[PDB]
Amino acid sequence: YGRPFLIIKDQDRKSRLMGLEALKSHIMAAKAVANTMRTSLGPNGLDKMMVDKDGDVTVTNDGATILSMMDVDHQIAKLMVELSKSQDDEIGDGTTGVVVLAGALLEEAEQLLDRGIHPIRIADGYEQAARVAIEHLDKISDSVLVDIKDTEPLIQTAKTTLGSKVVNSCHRQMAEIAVNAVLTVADMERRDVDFELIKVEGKVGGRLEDTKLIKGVIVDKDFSHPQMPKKVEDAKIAILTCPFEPPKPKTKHKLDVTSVEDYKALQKYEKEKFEEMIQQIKETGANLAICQWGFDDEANHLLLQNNLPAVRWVGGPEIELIAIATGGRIVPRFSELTAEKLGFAGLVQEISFGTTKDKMLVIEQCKNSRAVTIFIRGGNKMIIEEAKRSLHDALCVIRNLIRDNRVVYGGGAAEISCALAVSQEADKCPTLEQYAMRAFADALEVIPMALSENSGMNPIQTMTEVRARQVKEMNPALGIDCLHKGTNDMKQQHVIETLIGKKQQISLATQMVRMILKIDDIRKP
Amino acid sequence: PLSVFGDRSTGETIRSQNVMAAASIANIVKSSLGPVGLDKMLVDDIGDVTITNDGATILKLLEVEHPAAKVLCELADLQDKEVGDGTTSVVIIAAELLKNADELVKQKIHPTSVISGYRLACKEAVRYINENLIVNTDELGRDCLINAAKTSMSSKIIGINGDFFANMVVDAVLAIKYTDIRGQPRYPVNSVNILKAHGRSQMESMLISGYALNCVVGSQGMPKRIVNAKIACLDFSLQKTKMKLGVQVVITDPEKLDQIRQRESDITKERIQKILATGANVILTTGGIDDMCLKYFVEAGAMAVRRVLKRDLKRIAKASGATILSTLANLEGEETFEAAMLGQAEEVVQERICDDELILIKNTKARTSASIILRGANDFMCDEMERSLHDALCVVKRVLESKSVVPGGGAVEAALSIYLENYATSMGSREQLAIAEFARSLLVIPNTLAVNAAQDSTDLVAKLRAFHNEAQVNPERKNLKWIGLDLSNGKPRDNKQAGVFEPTIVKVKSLKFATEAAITILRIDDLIKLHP
Amino acid sequence: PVILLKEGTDSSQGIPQLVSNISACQVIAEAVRTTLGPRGMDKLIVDGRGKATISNDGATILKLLDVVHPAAKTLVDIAKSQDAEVGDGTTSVTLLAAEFLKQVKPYVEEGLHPQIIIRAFRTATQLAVNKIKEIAVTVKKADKVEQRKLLEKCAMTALSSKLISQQKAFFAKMVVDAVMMLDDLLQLKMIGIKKVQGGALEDSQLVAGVAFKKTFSYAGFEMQPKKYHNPKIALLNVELELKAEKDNAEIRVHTVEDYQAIVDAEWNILYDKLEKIHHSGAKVVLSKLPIGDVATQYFADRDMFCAGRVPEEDLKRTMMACGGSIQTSVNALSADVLGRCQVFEETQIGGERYNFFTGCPKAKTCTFILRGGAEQFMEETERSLHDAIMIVRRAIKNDSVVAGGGAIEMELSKYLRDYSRTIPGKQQLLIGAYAKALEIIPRQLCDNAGFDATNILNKLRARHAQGGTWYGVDINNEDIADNFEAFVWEPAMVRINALTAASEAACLIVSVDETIKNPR
Ligand SMILES: Nc1ncnc2c1ncn2[C@@H]1O[C@H](COP(=O)(O)OP(=O)(O)O)[C@@H](O)[C@H]1O
Ligand SMILES: Nc1ncnc2c1ncn2[C@@H]1O[C@H](COP(=O)(O)OP(=O)(O)O)[C@@H](O)[C@H]1O
Ligand SMILES: Nc1ncnc2c1ncn2[C@@H]1O[C@H](COP(=O)(O)OP(=O)(O)O)[C@@H](O)[C@H]1O
Ligand SMILES: [Mg+2]
Ligand SMILES: [Mg+2]
Ligand SMILES: [Mg+2]
Repeated sequence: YGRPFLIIKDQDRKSRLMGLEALKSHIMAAKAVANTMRTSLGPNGLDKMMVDKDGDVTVTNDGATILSMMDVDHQIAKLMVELSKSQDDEIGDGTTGVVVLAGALLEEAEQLLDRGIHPIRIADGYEQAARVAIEHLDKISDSVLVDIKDTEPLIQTAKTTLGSKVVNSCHRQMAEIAVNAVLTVADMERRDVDFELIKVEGKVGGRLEDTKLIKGVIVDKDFSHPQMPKKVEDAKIAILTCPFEPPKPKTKHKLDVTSVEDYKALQKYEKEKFEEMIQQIKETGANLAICQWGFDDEANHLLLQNNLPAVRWVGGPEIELIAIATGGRIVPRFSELTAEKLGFAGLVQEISFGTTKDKMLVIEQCKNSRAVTIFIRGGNKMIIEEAKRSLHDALCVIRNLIRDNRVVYGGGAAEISCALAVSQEADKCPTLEQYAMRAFADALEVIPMALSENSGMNPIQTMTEVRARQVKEMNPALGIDCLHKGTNDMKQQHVIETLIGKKQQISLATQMVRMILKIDDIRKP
Repeated sequence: PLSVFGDRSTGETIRSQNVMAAASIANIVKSSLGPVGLDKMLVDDIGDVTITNDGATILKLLEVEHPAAKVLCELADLQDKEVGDGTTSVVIIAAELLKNADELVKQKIHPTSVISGYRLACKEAVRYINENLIVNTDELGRDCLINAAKTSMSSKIIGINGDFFANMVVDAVLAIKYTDIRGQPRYPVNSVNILKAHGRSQMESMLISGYALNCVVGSQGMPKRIVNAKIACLDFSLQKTKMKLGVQVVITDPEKLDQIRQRESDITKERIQKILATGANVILTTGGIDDMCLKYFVEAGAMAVRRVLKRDLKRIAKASGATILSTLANLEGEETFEAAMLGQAEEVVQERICDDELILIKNTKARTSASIILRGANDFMCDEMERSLHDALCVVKRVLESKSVVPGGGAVEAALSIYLENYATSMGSREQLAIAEFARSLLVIPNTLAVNAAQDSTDLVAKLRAFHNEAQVNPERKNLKWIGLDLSNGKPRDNKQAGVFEPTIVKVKSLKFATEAAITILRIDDLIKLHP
Repeated sequence: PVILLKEGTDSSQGIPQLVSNISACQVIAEAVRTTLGPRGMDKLIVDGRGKATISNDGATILKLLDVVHPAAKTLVDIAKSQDAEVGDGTTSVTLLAAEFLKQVKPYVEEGLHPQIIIRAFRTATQLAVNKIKEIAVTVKKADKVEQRKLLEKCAMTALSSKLISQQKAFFAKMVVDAVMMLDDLLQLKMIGIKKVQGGALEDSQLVAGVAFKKTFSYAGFEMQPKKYHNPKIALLNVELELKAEKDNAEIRVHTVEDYQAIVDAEWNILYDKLEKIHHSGAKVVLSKLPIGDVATQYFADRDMFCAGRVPEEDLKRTMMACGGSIQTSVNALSADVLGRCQVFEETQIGGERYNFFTGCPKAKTCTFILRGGAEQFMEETERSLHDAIMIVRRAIKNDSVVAGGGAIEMELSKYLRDYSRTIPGKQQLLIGAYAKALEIIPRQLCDNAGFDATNILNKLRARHAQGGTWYGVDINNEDIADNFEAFVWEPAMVRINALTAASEAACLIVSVDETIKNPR
């Protein structure tokens, strides 16, 4: 006698899915995600047009931002988006490949679930195959020289990593700009870089060829007076934080005026303080002062009469950027200024644009600077965003190269070699674990097949030909010719990829597959 | 995936639901098992009250919407239609077997081995039942039928007054025995008239030696007491003659319309005169009789009963040796009536029993009939008494047809459980646990009997098991197997000399039906319900 | 006529109420039934806000179930009690209670007194506790290497059914070194668990000091060197910014002379405070209150580091690692109130700036860096780390491990059966059912592993009756072996506590025959 009671507060409005149905649904969702994020892989892949909620159009090629801007609702899709975000935050390049690898690994595991294999054994075999591939990939790792003199391998790697986005017309120019920015902000004594010193500014107008770097700091302001000189040759930067106002404490103060003498003294001091501060600023012999706040009315006229240009409304990171580039020190008041707290300039000329009233001030020609700015030019906002994303990806790639100081042979040879090594190692493992290694090796070959499908050639035929050519000779560098050059050797085509990045991608994909193969229940309201 | 447009269940969800439904069905009818349990009450939506506790009626009037419970309902209905007694015990046994097999299924055991073990245990129990048999004709005989009828009427409303009811049932069965090929003693039931009339109590419900009719006399001028009368069975309407649809009347001569209208009424008069030419007194008609035809029977001093049922007329013609004549035609072309096919009753007295009257017919000269007029309080008591009488008649018929009796109670089930436990040591395969579960499922009848009696159940069960184990081994104590179960005090007694008597055809059939139901239900693990 | 109780009160009898309670307990236990051995799988709970919760521990699953049943809350209570006590067997006690309830359900339906059942449960629990305390067999005098090996084996056994089971040989030494450096009070609040996105699971490290996330910065954060050889950490708690002295102050300045005097005196006080802070010989300035832009630029001109908005727990951990003290006033900055370290770096991990402090030999705390997933994986790793830390802390204070798997349950069942085979009466059936209910642990393990449970249970029973005591189940060889020789140990405080909790839950559930619910 069991009447239908009530246990959960929302039992009548909740679904339950146990058994292998939840795992099958998760595998299907992962396969659908991998198929959706499949065409955006390789040099022949097209871009994706994203539509925002308010109505903004964003066309990009990076898989990380595409997956992030998709506000879905499934748990597997959210897990894949989080995995792609973590991969982009750790490495920076190859965000659309880890998801494809995870989908290919989860697709091949569906046959073992229907045949009669426990998911724990599948996860153990996948982890063993991933460890074997990681241990084998470090044997074919060639170390290249990286320094300030020879920059050919870095330029080649930056050009190879930037052959799929819309910013491919310059190629050599963007790679040179990136390697120059890296050599400027390198810090070889600690083997790390800082992205807070490299500022990227984008504006409408111009073309992609006019994206020349500027060895200095650029601001988006102008002079406070139109009758001031725009360009100067010999100027001394003087960055200050106190405004051009009379002193006033932040506490509660009240001034009392009794007779006419007090009012006269106050009226005299009102201009005496300004005259004293002007004389103190002029005594240091500076030629270009920089204040944090704005100016009033008498201070600007005094600075114009004394022939001393100044910049208004510049109290952000531009102060520290200029202090790092030129070499000056920030001062708190006006007394401590006549010492060695000034910055040497070289060319401070206010540039112009088209018919609009947009005036920007730039500072170039400096000494041993440790911060450079890149001025992006284009014809559309999406073009500027894509150029900024490509520059960030190139910077991350060069940072990984600096941190690793060694590369391998990418393209379509490393995955095939890893699959061959896994298949060879699986022949000496007779303990039911040979089925997972074969699936792991077959899932790793999804990159050359996708590349050949996106190029326009036969995938399986080219894969078999490359495998035969690699097993016949002793050159593990023959990949898939996506540019139709007639040579399948990736060494002559200067195809350089990262090793630690690929290792981290493989490890993250294996961990995600193991985590997915463990969940089999779902309870949603 | 899988576009079905309907709710489905795969796994342990449908099995648990079926187990819960079977448990609820068993617990619903678990308050009227044995002579200790009381009755039930079923009320509809208009105010009609129905008091019953037979088992099949409770499952029929309950509005069951689940298939797992509908299977048990139709099984109980088939069991009640077959034998007539033991409708709740079979359902309880089937529910206990299902609950015991669910635990084995949930223990990572294939249902095929469990089904095979259950079939083997059922076959062993059937083969062991024929060993413990007592011939009713080898002992006293007359004292066994009374005990069986008292046991069958021990869990009804007439539990105390069962001494006279048993004798009445025995007399009715002895008087209703028919004669056929004279090879096997056949005792057909559903042949007595069970009339329900309020008024007197239960001790004033005597047995009438003859057939009773639930009809009154036609006209008030007809007598109501004719001694040594003749019963005439007719099967045609005794009204005015009317032509068929394909036969019309076209009046072309006014000198013949009056003659035709006079003949249309004189034909019936001539037919009545030819029928009553042999000196008939009791005339039974199934159809309606016109008011003009009753005057002849009134003036002739005879009785004419109309609206008589076909079964009652057939039983009257069979008891009195008459022949129901559907027409007056013979082997020639003239309607003649003979006196060789007429009844011969003793005395027909129309006695008034509580406002309404009824015609009573005593025994004749061909065969002997019987009728039991039960008198209750209101309407539910009469229905309960009729149901108890029918159950007692069915039990007596089954006992007389089986020619054997088995002491019922908590003895046969315990003996079968002990025999199955002693037999599980020989089966060294995977069917060892199935026999144990089958033996443990049979011990649910004494548990329920002790629970309904509000007494100690575990101690009594242990004592019965110890007694059965002591009676099985050692041939010097083979007379301890007839202990039974006495719920009046809570101690074993003698259930063979003067205790509980039950036939052997009820236990075997119920056990086989419960096993078949458990087998046909345990093979279900996928439910698909389409949307209307 | 007026009714007794308010309109909307529900009541029932005893037998149907107990049957409903048993059914609810079975339904609740069936949810956390597949989560037990290493072959078990976790669940995924989604609340109303759309946030997923993936955890293998049964405590979080029972907490996220949101059960409003008045009788099903007994399992959650004992689960929380076990998680707060030893923090390990959260589902074992629930499974044992469900098995006891399912075993006593037929005895209750047959018509038995609940007081006798409660007395039998208490007697069986006392006998099991006595047997466990008798067959404990602990070491009397062992070396430090033996204790370290025992702790490592206990950590590996506790981290065998979690998600980090493939890397159980790496976290064991880490948790051992973390527990060994916790003095004697064993403070759990001094262990910082940081979760940084990026990296792999094997890239986790354990520093011997303190490490926190970089807070807010001004325009003077890039003009200072973030590396020092042997610096000095000065713990402060005063605000270093240009602000008023007191909120309830009023200055009645006369003419311009007093105004200029006050303006100069404010900067003089600021410079005097800065000089008094710098003259302490420190290089790293840490304070809970945010630091202004003036002090950030003043400290950058003398090769000094500063950081504001330091949390209280991070500051306490840094003080416990170094050896300084919280100095609110700057008028007493000596040498015994400053920190000391051997190395100080500032690297970038996962795109986020983090500060590292290590090298001090007198460190009494540490910091964990968990890498892997993004949120759910990191939470699972943190839960597994906390469970391993609790297991090691319990094994340190108990120093008495036993065989895992299912040997202790089989031994307890055999002892209970041997004790019941002597006493007659109705006390034999209850103890027999209690002993048979303890055999569900190996059956559940075999069902979760996908092996034959009947044959394994029969072989284990035969081996226990023919004895050859610490014999459990085996998942690799798909047979039976010695759990004590396979380095499978577990603390004895987990079985006794779970047994007592299950006995208390059974005594509280059985002794209930009425349920009254008030409206609203
Ligand atoms: N010129 C080329 N020759 C060979 N392989 C290439 C070439 N350009 C791109 N690829 C391959 O295409 C894949 C995708 O590269 P791309 O879309 O540019 O960036 P990401 O690797 O981040 O998707 C890379 O793994 C690379 O091996
Ligand atoms: N006088 C009696 N003494 C002992 N047991 C009895 C007695 N009458 C009936 N029983 C037992 O009670 C059980 C239930 O019988 P009953 O309630 O009449 O309906 P059914 O036979 O349809 O279950 C039977 O199995 C019988 O053994
Ligand atoms: N390596 C192992 N060998 C044998 N038994 C194990 C092993 N790891 C775990 N177990 C068993 O699995 C059971 C579950 O333990 P665990 O998952 O750590 O906590 P909980 O008991 O709360 O589920 C334990 O009772 C233990 O005996
Ligand atoms: Mg790329
Ligand atoms: Mg009966
Ligand atoms: Mg645990």
